[PDB]
Amino acid sequence: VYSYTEKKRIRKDFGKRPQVLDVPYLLSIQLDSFQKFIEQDPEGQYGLEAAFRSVFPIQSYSGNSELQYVSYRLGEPVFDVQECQIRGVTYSAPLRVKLRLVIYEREAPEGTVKDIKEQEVYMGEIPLMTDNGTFVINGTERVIVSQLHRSPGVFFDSDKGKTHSSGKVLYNARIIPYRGSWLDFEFDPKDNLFVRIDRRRKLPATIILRALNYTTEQILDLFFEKVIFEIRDNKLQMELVPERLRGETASFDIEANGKVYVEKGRRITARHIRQLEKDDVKLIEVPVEYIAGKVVAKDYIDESTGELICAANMELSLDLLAKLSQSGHKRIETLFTNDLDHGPYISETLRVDPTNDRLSALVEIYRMMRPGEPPTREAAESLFENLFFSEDRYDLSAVGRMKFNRSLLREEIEGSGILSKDDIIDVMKKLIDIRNGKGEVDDIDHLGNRRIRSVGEMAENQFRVGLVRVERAVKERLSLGDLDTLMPQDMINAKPISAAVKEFFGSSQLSQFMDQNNPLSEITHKRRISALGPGGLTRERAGFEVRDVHPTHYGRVCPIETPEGPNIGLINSLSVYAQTNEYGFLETPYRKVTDGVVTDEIHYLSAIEEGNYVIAQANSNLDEEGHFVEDLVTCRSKGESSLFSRDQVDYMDVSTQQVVSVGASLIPFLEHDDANRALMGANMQRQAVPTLRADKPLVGTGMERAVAVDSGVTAVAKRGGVVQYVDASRIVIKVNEDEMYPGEAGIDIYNLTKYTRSNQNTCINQMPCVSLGEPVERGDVLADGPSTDLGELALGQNMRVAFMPWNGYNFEDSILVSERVVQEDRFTTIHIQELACVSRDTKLGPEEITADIPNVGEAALSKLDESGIVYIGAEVTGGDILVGKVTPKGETQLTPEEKLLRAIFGEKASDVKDSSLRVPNGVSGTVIDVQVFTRDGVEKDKRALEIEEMQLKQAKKDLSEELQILEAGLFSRIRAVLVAGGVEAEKLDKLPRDRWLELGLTDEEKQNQLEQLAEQYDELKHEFEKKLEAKRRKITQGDDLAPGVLKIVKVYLAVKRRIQPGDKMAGRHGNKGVISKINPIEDMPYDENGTPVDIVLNPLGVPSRMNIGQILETHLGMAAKGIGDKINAMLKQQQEVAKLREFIQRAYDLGADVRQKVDLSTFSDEEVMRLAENLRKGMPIATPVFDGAKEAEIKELLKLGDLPTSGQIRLYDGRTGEQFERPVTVGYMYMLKLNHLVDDKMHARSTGSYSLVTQQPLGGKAQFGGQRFGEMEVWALEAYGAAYTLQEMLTVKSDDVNGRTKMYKNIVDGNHQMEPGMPESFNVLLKEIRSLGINIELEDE
Amino acid sequence: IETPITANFREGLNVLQYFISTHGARKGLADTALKTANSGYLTRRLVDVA
Amino acid sequence: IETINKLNRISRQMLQEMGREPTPEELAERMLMPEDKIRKVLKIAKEPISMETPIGDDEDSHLGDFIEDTTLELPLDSA
RNA sequence: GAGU
Ligand SMILES: [Mg+2]
Repeated sequence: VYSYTEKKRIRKDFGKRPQVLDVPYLLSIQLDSFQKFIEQDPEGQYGLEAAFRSVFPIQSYSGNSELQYVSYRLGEPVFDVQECQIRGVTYSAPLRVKLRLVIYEREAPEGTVKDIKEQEVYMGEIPLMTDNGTFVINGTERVIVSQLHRSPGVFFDSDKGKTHSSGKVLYNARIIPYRGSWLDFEFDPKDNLFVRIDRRRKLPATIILRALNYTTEQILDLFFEKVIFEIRDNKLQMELVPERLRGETASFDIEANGKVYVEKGRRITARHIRQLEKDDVKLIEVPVEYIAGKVVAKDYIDESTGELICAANMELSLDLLAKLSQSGHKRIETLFTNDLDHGPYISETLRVDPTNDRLSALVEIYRMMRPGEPPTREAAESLFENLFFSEDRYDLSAVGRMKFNRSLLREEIEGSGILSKDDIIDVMKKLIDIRNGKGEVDDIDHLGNRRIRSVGEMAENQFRVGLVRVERAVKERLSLGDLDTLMPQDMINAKPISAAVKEFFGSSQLSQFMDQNNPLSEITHKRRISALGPGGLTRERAGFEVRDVHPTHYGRVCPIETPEGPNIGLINSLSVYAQTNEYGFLETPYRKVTDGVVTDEIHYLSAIEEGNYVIAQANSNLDEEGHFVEDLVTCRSKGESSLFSRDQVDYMDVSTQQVVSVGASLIPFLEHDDANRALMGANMQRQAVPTLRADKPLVGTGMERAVAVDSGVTAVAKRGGVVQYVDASRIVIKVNEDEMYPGEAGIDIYNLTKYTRSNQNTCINQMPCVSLGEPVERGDVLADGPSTDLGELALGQNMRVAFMPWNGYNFEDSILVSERVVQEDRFTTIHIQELACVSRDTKLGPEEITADIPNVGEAALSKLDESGIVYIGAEVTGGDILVGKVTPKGETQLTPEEKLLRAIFGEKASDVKDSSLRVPNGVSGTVIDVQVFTRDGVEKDKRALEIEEMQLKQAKKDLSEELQILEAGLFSRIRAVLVAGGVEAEKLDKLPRDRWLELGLTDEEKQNQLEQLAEQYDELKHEFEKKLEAKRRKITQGDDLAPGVLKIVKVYLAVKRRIQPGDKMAGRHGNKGVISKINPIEDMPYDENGTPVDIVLNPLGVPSRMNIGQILETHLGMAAKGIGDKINAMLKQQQEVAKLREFIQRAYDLGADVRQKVDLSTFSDEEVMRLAENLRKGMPIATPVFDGAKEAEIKELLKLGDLPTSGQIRLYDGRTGEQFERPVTVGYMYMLKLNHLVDDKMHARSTGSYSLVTQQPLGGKAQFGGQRFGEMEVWALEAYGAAYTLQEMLTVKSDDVNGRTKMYKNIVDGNHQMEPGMPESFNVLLKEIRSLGINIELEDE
Repeated sequence: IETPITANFREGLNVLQYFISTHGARKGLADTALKTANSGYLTRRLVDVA
Repeated sequence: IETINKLNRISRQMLQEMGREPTPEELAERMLMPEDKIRKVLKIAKEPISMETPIGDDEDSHLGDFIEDTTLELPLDSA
């Protein structure tokens, strides 16, 4: 028993690997991360919670009054989605927060015992996310695209070569906190360590520690290696560490207490070191020849007088050694700076730094940062400490802190907001190591080094921004009036909060128009991830670095999804199965392999973790639920790829398709297509427009069901059950007793979206698929969305394509098609354009909407009614007026000529400009729906009235029917509860439907069920009346519009969009083309069967561009249709079901090691015959990506479809009748009509509107602009000797007013001359130079 | 890389092979975008001199 | 000026107690002024946007690149 | 985004 819709149509799977775990909800990122922001979780510092506790409780300056945060609540959305679209508003919910104003006493110590006023204050309206993961902003759908960015924490970069002729290896540590200024520590070419606070200018790292309260000595301690040197009798002894002299050549004679070890001069090997080590050497007898050239630790004064003999960190000389030991101090502290492993780094910084105490260190901080400010101590202290250690300005976040902990290898993951002093020193520690060649560098592009910011996290960010400004204002008002009289509700403002929010959603680059051309584009677009936006890279900011492909993108981002040109490398698609951890690192699911054996355990790993373990490829061969086929298997690890043994093998790829995103996964023969074209293929799919007659892809991937279902453009069954009533408007289903709850009613409601307009003008119409009284279960596809078939993505349509040259019609990827395409209406698309007219009031006069139009044909007037409104459903053409509007005309002094004229005919010319909204040039069709926006004050026009009454009609119908059919299922169950114990049908049926208030029998757990449904009727009377009231209130109520705006009329106009020559079309393989000619059916070459061809693509557009997958698709496409038409033939000849069953089952089991074993037999005759009908016009097959149908399986299929094995057939020319000299490749390819329509891209312009300043034509057919003749274009002309062409471009055709006007006149009269002048652009320029105070002028000749 | 690709487009390449090819692909396409702008700049320079 | 000031101060209150926005009628009630005066003040209210303003989210057009000049009549109309 |  398969599900009932699958019985209606299954598509065959050629995949050899069985994918174990399921298809996740693809747009989970969006849903789940938005849910983060709302999350009512108590301890979880997320969204509202996190921001509130960060700000709250906010105590007054005085320390007496405080505002405390209790809990919040979200009002249920005030106005619905469709209304927001219609009225141009943003869809938002009210936020209120329980605050408690709490007043402590001055007098009583900390007597929290003064006043508590507790209440809910209003904080404004917050944009809500739609069900599909989208947003409603100013009347339009946008999506917030997830964002890549470099994570806060610590980066250690290398300057490879760079500056210098040397190529000096200059390492640097970059510290990025979530909130706060940044620290830079980089190496001078001279090996000196420089800091840049806030990356401004370089100074010594040492002085930072000075500010931190550290003196020179403590510094030298925590970095370099201590070595104790004792002075006794007359000889020098050191406290010696064994491992210190390793790898050094020899000067003096080491003795170890007794015996000699080391030859004087000869390079010591490792063995001599252990000998001496185990000999318990506490004090080796060193000559003082060594110490000539070392360096000192601390500041040694002479206790007896206290004069400064020698200072810290100085060069070592003979004479002062004597004076020193005479001060009675016979225990000093040399430094270990031997180059190589521990080079003179920090010491060198110290030397160049002339700055001294904590004081001049603080002042030097302050000087660089604020040049020209006095060294007031308070300024210095306050600056430095508040720079890095301040709670409100500096926050690493859990994110920053945890990743910082990873660079340093710190014990606990948990972090406090501020940088601890110890953190700082650690940085520099690792720095030194690296400089030696001890440590390794961090890769800028590592996956673990970039985090992904989903909507929840970014929302939280900008809400915290609104809250920061709120804090300045609120804390200021907390000292405002008296502590007694004021209220917190009056003091707390929404403005900056809601302003910051609407700026994030509306104005951010991350909040962008989604592509809704097809469900694919939507789905994909939402899960695209950009490295751009706030806190991220710009276009100029991007070099080779980030644009190039990291191997770690494997299984996480699809490597081939991305816009070409400027955006390439920036924006990529999330690959299928990858998802975010709590911290916003991408994880990919992998199969555990426990020492050789492959378990069913799924482990999600981050990038850095992935690098560690050895993973087998998805294609690698496995043995029956146990071990591997291959002794040496194909594996990846440490970023690298090669052959490895079973024993080290820790994991394995979950499935083949895990590499790639959504778009690319649909491409069946992807393995045979080059990436250049693969890329473009995924892109093109997004631009495909659905035709009214959506067809399922016959050449698929099995993928096509999951895509469609998740897009949510179709209608799906929540509970399933049996379909009780189906309408092309609503589908009502009676749920099965299993899933049905007994208290509520079990009638499920699906309102259907019919012929609705998308953002890109594309149609979204949902048609019902299943039949009335059919059983379906949960998650079956009821109604198809636009580009969807019975659950399948039906982006396009599949046609008969012959690869072959035509008489130059298929030239350079040009495309040749049959008249039959038009004939069948395939690739005809419905487009809705929405057009508005505004009635405003200037001080020049209130504009009115009326049918009153001076001096127009009554022919045009005819389509208008009394109010000036088109009759709904009229078919309109270019030039025709939809909506009448009249405007007060200004003053015009008519030439005496016109006064004369006007007097003569006396035509009633009143000062009124025709404002009425005209129909588009070159676009026509039927109006569906017109809408009215009545302002409140002035009453509605007759049309406004009538239309709002039509709203009434509809509204009322719907609610009534909703109520009544609910009862039918309710009273149906109560009769099914009444017939059990005491079987009394007849009497009940005839006894009146409304009188069943009186009925009642025995009491137990069943009268418990009677009163339940019984109090369901009593709440429907009350609830339904409030329902009716709600709807009544919002239609009549005065629409809050833009100030100055009296009224509006938006109008939806339908467009019937025919494919024509110059339209854009493509297949799934990136092969594209413009249509050059539609040939009559007679021209079309034809088969042996007499079947004429549909489309001719040029074969020569294939091999060098390297998409072989389309050829494979061709052949598979033919094979599919072969099975389908053989089924049709046996169906027309009746025959018997058994034979059909036998053939078709053997067909399913055709594939080599095909997974899908459908031993059919048990299926009932209805299901079988129904299914055969659907596959009458071709079996839908699935070659899944990288594990689909290889070449062998394809050829086998063609023979059982009675085909020549090559899939090339001999073809007859419809023109001449002659056979072609060799066989040609034909078959079905699934193709599409793209969003680019030559209809729009035609732009005609002779003359029209000019720009204000330069007086050049504006741009684009948008405002009837002229095309720009640019620098380059100029150059063409200049290449030739054409002076006057030039001059036309430069003068008469651009900014020369005199020239174009008088030349127009002369052209009309039959002249054709120039009559030259001066470009006004240049006049512009001259005077602009003169405003700069520069003399520019014409020298008279 | 030392290990080359054994298969051909007719045979169909595998996980690893296809992934390995993408690097070069992408580098090529990015090359286009950047390089023609530098070329264009150059050419305008030439033009403006002569 | 003074009147503008009054407006916005009351606006907050009204927005917070209504739940959403004050319609011109409702605002005018609390001000003790005439509705058309309030409506015309709202109209006069909004200040000029820069001519160089990047209207294109991509620094594509600076408002001026949309600008039509009503003073210049077409050569067609000159004829 | 499209294309050169
Ligand atoms: Mg081509």
